[PDB]
Amino acid sequence: MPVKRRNNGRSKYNCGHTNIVRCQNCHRCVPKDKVIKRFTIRNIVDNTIADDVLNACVIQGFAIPKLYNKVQYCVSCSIHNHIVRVRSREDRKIRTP
Amino acid sequence: EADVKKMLVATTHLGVRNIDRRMQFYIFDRQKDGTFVFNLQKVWAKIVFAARILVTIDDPAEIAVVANRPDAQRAILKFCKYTHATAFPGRFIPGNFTNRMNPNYCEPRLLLVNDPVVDRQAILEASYVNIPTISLCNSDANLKFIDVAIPCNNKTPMSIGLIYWLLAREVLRLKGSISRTEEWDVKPDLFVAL
Amino acid sequence: GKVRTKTIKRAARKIVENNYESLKPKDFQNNKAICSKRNVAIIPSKRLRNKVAGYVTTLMNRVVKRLQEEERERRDNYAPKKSEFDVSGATQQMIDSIGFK
Amino acid sequence: IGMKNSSGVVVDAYIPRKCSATNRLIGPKDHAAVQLSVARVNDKGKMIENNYVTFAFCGAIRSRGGVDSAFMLLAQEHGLME
Amino acid sequence: EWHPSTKLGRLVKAGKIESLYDIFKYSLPIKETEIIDYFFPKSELAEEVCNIMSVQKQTTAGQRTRFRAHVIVGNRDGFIGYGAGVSKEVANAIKKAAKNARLNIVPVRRGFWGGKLGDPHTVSSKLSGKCGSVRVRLIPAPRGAGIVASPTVAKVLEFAGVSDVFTRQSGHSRTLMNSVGAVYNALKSSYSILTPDLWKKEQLDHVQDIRT
RNA sequence: CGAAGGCCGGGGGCUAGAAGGCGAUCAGACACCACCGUAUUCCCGGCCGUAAACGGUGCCGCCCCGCGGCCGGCGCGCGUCCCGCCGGCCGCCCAGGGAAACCGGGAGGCUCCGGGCUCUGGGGGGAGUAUGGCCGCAAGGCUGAAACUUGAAGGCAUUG
RNA sequence: UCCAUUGCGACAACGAGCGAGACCCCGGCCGCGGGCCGCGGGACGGCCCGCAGCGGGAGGACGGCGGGGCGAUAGC
Ligand SMILES: [K+]
Ligand SMILES: [K+]
Ligand SMILES: [K+]
Ligand SMILES: [K+]
Ligand SMILES: [K+]
Ligand SMILES: [K+]
Ligand SMILES: [K+]
Ligand SMILES: [K+]
Ligand SMILES: [K+]
Ligand SMILES: [K+]
Ligand SMILES: [K+]
Ligand SMILES: [K+]
Ligand SMILES: [K+]
Ligand SMILES: [K+]
Ligand SMILES: [K+]
Ligand SMILES: [K+]
Ligand SMILES: [K+]
Ligand SMILES: [K+]
Ligand SMILES: [K+]
Ligand SMILES: [K+]
Ligand SMILES: [K+]
Ligand SMILES: [K+]
Ligand SMILES: [K+]
Ligand SMILES: [K+]
Ligand SMILES: [K+]
Ligand SMILES: [K+]
Ligand SMILES: [K+]
Ligand SMILES: [K+]
Ligand SMILES: [K+]
Ligand SMILES: [K+]
Ligand SMILES: [K+]
Ligand SMILES: [K+]
Ligand SMILES: [K+]
Ligand SMILES: [K+]
Ligand SMILES: [K+]
Ligand SMILES: [K+]
Ligand SMILES: [K+]
Ligand SMILES: [K+]
Ligand SMILES: [K+]
Ligand SMILES: [K+]
Ligand SMILES: [K+]
Ligand SMILES: [K+]
Ligand SMILES: [K+]
Ligand SMILES: [K+]
Ligand SMILES: [K+]
Ligand SMILES: [K+]
Ligand SMILES: [K+]
Ligand SMILES: [K+]
Ligand SMILES: [K+]
Ligand SMILES: [K+]
Ligand SMILES: [K+]
Ligand SMILES: [K+]
Ligand SMILES: [K+]
Ligand SMILES: [K+]
Ligand SMILES: [K+]
Ligand SMILES: [K+]
Ligand SMILES: [K+]
Ligand SMILES: [Mg+2]
Ligand SMILES: [Mg+2]
Ligand SMILES: [Mg+2]
Ligand SMILES: [Mg+2]
Ligand SMILES: [Mg+2]
Ligand SMILES: [Mg+2]
Ligand SMILES: [Mg+2]
Ligand SMILES: [Mg+2]
Ligand SMILES: [Mg+2]
Ligand SMILES: [Mg+2]
Ligand SMILES: [Mg+2]
Ligand SMILES: [Mg+2]
Ligand SMILES: [Mg+2]
Repeated sequence: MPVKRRNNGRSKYNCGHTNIVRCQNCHRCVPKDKVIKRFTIRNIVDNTIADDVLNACVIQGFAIPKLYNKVQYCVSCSIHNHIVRVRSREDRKIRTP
Repeated sequence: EADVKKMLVATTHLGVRNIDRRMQFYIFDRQKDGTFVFNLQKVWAKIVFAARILVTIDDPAEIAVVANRPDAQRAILKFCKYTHATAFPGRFIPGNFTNRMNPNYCEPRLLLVNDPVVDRQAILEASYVNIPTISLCNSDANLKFIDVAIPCNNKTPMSIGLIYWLLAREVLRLKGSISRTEEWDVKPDLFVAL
Repeated sequence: GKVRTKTIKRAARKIVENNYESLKPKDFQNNKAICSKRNVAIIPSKRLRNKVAGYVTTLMNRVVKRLQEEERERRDNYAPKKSEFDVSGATQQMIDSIGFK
Repeated sequence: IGMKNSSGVVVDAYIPRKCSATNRLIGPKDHAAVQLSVARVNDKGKMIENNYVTFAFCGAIRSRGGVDSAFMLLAQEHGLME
Repeated sequence: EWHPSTKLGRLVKAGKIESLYDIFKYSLPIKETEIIDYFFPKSELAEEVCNIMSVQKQTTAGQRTRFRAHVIVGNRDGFIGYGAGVSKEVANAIKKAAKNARLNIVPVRRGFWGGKLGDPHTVSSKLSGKCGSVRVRLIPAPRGAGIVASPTVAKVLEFAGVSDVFTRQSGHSRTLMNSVGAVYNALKSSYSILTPDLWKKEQLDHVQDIRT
């Protein structure tokens, strides 16, 4: 077991301790700077009915509301559900989204 | 003064918003939007110095001219056409200076490159077989394994063509081939890429 | 599902480059053309010859859409009658700090 | 000169070249070393045959890019530039 | 006979180059072993096989075995060389090692401990070398002292022309290839150390340069 | 002074939840999964003194190729910007170093070895054990052997 | 991308070789010769549309020919 990453697998810079979050899939405790974080904006009605709601609406000029959700998962759940992948040694250095 | 006017039309005097410490001596001012400007007098003195380095070699076919950039390709086949240097136009194949079994292998005495980040393989390979090098260098250039820089704009076609045209003219002047203090029969347009 | 091996292709390229004038883009004439020993071609079998000719015929109708090296050279040497070089805030400061201006 | 015998004879096989910039000895198998020469016109803008100046640079000065300024400074001391 | 593949080897074939020290003075690589063999005709070089090692690559069906051979050459009078070679058969590995040993010849500088009477008889001054974990110290010694070194180091010091030397070795010197590499590197640095004997400035005259 | 768990005496008590109970699964399941739940989790006054208490990297001082990001203070310039300076937190990296991974604001300036100070180690087990001492309400903590046994244990890296 | 380390194209690698394929045997359709056997022609991703090659049509005896033979380096 040598060192695998320069950040030790987290984003902790000039502090001793950080907050705890609960994984939204399995509910384990994870430090906040380690948890995998994604933000999503979606429509409350699925796009496959997004025009039939609209055509059956009495209010003139209505606009379909949206949902704003920040999903946070642990390492195990992120790998299992394919939010992140295991990468090659060269590829691990890439930070591009 | 006429060549100064040509340098102004080609804009051979504008950098790329970043400056290296070793090119700091060639800078004159900074444009507000961040672009740097070269002192053209220093550019001409480097051109003359490079010319006075090129003519020490008796046979010019042992000078290598390497330029991978498309916008310079035409310009390097004409520099040879009037000086008789040896051009390596496209992708430089590893081994050309170190591997004797290659078909285009050679053993030159001067390497002349166009850009130091493009054409990096030629510069790195020349350091294994004792070749000095001269490079056209912009404001962000890294001068590792380079002996003579030439401050200039090395992206726009007019700049590149006019630069090789000036170099070939001063070499043909120094050797005595073409007359001194008289405009060369060759128009610089023959160097610029259409 | 019929991929030509390098052996077909490498012979087909020398055949098309050497015999550009003889090869129409239609196949029977090229089948004859991959037969002569004067356009010297030692094809040791007729199936092999047919495959090579099938790739040669295809190479023919790709150059339409040497005659394209004479003109490329004869257009790299043309100097027009113009010269292509016939506002500043910081370079002005540099021409004053050099010469006449 | 080199190392001497007790009587006064140099018992050295060969003398390495010295760097024109950093005075360091070149040494064999230092294949990044370069020697190169400059024209020294002196004659109405035209060169004179077989009358040059010649400097040498070890690989250490090249590996960091110090030569573009040091060569210029060396030239400004020999009346080849300004 | 042999036809040169390089301009230097083409130049040596005629009467252009007089000795090895001109090729070392302007430090150029040597790519043909008959360039070396032209300057040392027929057995002024001693060639001795230091080591043969069996190396194994693991494979789906079983182990693949090859051999690695380490060879040193010298002339007892100021030249040493060290090469290595890998092959399926031992004979070819040794052949490759001997060729590589001939292309790696370097000159060695000698001097005087104390009295400067005759020929230089020991290292010119303290030398140090590193290879792998091995480190070596060659210390100048008086006359009659001999070559005080391990039997691996003593052969390299014998081929090099060094009569009197003290030696210290640190690291895992049982690894024979790194031992010989460290001693070789120490001998190779001998002509790159500034001593007051060499301070005097000189003019370079391009007429003598072999023009790379 | 010192996370969490733990202890003594008071208070409080939503949630979650060692222990315990119960439904499944399974050859078995005293576990993983479901459900219910005591101490605990929170406040006050004390005790205990340990964590992968980690950057697995002691403290003070000097020199050190460069390219960037962010935070605090200040100064010059044009017409918010822009260039610097000091202090902090980060990324990449030439040389140099190293068994290498890697470090590079040091893990550099070191077999070419010496700026100052404090602590710790000397093959693997036995063993952090026995014994004695000090501290603690307890749980512990700190200090800490020998007989005897053994030819390797271990690091980083390559191919399958 | 292909049945395929079959190929395009890119590259601190450049250039070769083996295995693959090509090759051999058989059988479909047509000619010259002999008296059915024995010598050749024939098919090639060749034509036409749609996007190295994947699709859809057509003619033709046969449509991407079909069934076999051979069979790398290293080994148990
Ligand atoms: K480990
Ligand atoms: K570790
Ligand atoms: K972590
Ligand atoms: K922080
Ligand atoms: K924080
Ligand atoms: K994240
Ligand atoms: K996890
Ligand atoms: K190099
Ligand atoms: K405490
Ligand atoms: K605690
Ligand atoms: K408690
Ligand atoms: K409660
Ligand atoms: K409570
Ligand atoms: K508990
Ligand atoms: K339970
Ligand atoms: K259990
Ligand atoms: K279990
Ligand atoms: K419950
Ligand atoms: K408790
Ligand atoms: K409680
Ligand atoms: K808690
Ligand atoms: K509580
Ligand atoms: K506590
Ligand atoms: K520990
Ligand atoms: K840690
Ligand atoms: K300390
Ligand atoms: K800030
Ligand atoms: K700031
Ligand atoms: K701050
Ligand atoms: K600030
Ligand atoms: K600030
Ligand atoms: K600041
Ligand atoms: K600072
Ligand atoms: K600072
Ligand atoms: K700073
Ligand atoms: K810092
Ligand atoms: K201490
Ligand atoms: K300690
Ligand atoms: K300790
Ligand atoms: K300890
Ligand atoms: K006891
Ligand atoms: K007690
Ligand atoms: K008690
Ligand atoms: K108690
Ligand atoms: K007790
Ligand atoms: K007790
Ligand atoms: K105790
Ligand atoms: K181990
Ligand atoms: K260990
Ligand atoms: K271990
Ligand atoms: K360990
Ligand atoms: K290693
Ligand atoms: K190892
Ligand atoms: K490749
Ligand atoms: K017959
Ligand atoms: K017959
Ligand atoms: K055909
Ligand atoms: Mg306390
Ligand atoms: Mg509850
Ligand atoms: Mg409950
Ligand atoms: Mg502890
Ligand atoms: Mg700790
Ligand atoms: Mg610790
Ligand atoms: Mg920051
Ligand atoms: Mg930070
Ligand atoms: Mg940092
Ligand atoms: Mg100690
Ligand atoms: Mg006790
Ligand atoms: Mg006790
Ligand atoms: Mg290893």
